[PDB]
Amino acid sequence: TIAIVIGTEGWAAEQLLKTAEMLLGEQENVGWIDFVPGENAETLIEKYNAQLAKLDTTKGVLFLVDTWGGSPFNAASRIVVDKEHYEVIAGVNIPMLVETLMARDDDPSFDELVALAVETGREGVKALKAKPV
Amino acid sequence: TIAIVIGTEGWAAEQLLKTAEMLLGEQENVGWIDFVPGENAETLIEKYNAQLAKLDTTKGVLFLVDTWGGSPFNAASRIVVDKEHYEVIAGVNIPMLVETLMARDDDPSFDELVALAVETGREGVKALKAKPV
Amino acid sequence: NDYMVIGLARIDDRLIHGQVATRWTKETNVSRIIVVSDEVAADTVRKTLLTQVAPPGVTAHVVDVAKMIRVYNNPKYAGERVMLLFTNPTDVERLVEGGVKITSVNVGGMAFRQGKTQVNNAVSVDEKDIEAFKKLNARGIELEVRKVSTDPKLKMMDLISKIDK
Repeated sequence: TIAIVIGTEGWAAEQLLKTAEMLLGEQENVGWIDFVPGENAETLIEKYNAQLAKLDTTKGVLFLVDTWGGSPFNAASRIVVDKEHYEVIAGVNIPMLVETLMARDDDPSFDELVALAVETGREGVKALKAKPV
Repeated sequence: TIAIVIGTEGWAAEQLLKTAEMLLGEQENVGWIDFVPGENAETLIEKYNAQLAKLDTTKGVLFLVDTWGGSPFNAASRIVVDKEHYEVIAGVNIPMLVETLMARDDDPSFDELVALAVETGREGVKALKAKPV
Repeated sequence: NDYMVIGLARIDDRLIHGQVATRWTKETNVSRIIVVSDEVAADTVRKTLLTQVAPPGVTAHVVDVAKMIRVYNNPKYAGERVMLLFTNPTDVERLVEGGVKITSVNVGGMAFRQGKTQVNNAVSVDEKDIEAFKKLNARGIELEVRKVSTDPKLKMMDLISKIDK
């Protein structure tokens, strides 16, 4: 399947994956990294590369990161730059992770998966508000 | 300030808060809960209530949860039902948490904060894609 | 048998929870979902929320056990594949007694509670739930326990056999 790597400031990436697996069961072909104060983008590039070495990246790689412009995002950006089937998507949330992991098994094309991740991530943000009676 | 409670399946809520504090510094008036297999919504309602007892809820309470329809969401829904200035927003992500925590200090109205959280959460989901040269 | 076709029977006191209904809907190829519960049917507020969050392309219906037996007695859904959602195995034995045909029952999840015994990570059974499962098994009906189709399938009798003799 298409490889997924999750990166956030701190230690949240591992937990977002754990949460997803609590919902979907253990996942294959997924990696994650942490970012600790004192580290820079170059440290992170190495961390991402070490994770990729263990993943099947033949169909592509989708980096799901916490926020646009942070170190995790900047480092991932440097890796995907002139690579086909490599993308970085900021704002990772559980709806995005769950929908993306579910679709991945039905072997979608890379563009299809990227589009689904952005759409489900955004549609997943919703307020309860008053309900009709 | 307006109280914020984060709830997600598993143990991710504490880490999402830690990540936010890595970006913004330690936060006040924020609570979180975990959800372990074997627990039900009633267990979670108690957990949320115990957290609320320690928070200043005079201006309102915003529950930020992982996904629409999960136990964390269902339990939070039962608490906010006929309460003024209580809301549940699904799809919590770092952009939403950071923007929401930042605005909270400028003492916005409850409706203003709820609207900002949904808007920043959604706008935070964005793919890098090819860039112009 | 020449009437509606039960694509799958999932038991869950939460009905739709997480992506379990979304993923199970696509894998089970189900375009219709019927909820059988008198307690929920009496909650107009909950019915509205479930109907407004019904997955796209999928319709969610809310009916009582007595009304459900009649909907199945109508060939209007013949061949149609529908998923049955229950909150307790007791309501499943009732449909069978009405002449409903069930080949197997899948346990999705059951909120734990005091006085009950935990058989799985989130599945609890009381002397009443166990008694219903034994009757279904005595009728040659298969009972499988699993949270997601991607998780290993376990036999309800095996889990209750290592607890209740």
